[PDB]
Amino acid sequence: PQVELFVKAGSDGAKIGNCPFSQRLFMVLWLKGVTFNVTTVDTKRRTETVQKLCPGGQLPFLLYGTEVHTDTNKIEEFLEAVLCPPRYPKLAALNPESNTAGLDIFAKFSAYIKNSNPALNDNLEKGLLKALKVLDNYLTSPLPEEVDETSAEDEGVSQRKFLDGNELTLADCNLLPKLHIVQVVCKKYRGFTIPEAFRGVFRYLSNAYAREEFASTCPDDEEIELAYEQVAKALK
Repeated sequence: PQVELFVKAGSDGAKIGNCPFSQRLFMVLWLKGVTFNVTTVDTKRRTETVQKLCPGGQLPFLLYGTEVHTDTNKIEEFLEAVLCPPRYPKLAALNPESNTAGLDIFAKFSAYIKNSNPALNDNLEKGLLKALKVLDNYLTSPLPEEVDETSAEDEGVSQRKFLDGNELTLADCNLLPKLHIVQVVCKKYRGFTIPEAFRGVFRYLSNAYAREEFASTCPDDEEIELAYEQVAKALK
């Protein structure tokens, strides 16, 4: 049954553009094992096809069989619900709090990078650092799967790979595309990097990058950087 994801195109109108929602659903589908395809859309030059499939213009959108679904969160719920065991794995996190850790980082980055007031740059950076440290706290706290198993030099510290355990979940599909924008933009325009001393975050992204489901669905660094160049350059 034909699964077709429509995503926003980048600067050439062809390749995948900056959009954490595109990457998120791409990751969900890759993880599902399902046979699907991806069609980028140059929103300044829409095909007759797309115009007819999605007259409202929303992207991302999913074509599933004959039906079009919009609204990223809803496409994701739909996908989890319909592509299920035994045929396909459940991707939903086990621990509800994995679904919330790190959710505020994007909006804190947004304030940080759109700011043009030099007086507020240090505060905004701190706010960003803080939200990252809260995510780091979640990633270093043992999950229930890990109950009472310890290395003596590392007692009470989690060794899991991802948000919710050692497998990528929906929680990761949502968060990782966002964390990737944050890293890419802040490096380029703010001289800012995630402190390596957030060793929970650091291990997270290291393990994320080693996984083709993440790496391969990343827009090019340049696309992310071009997307942000108008708002990020404002700060003098």
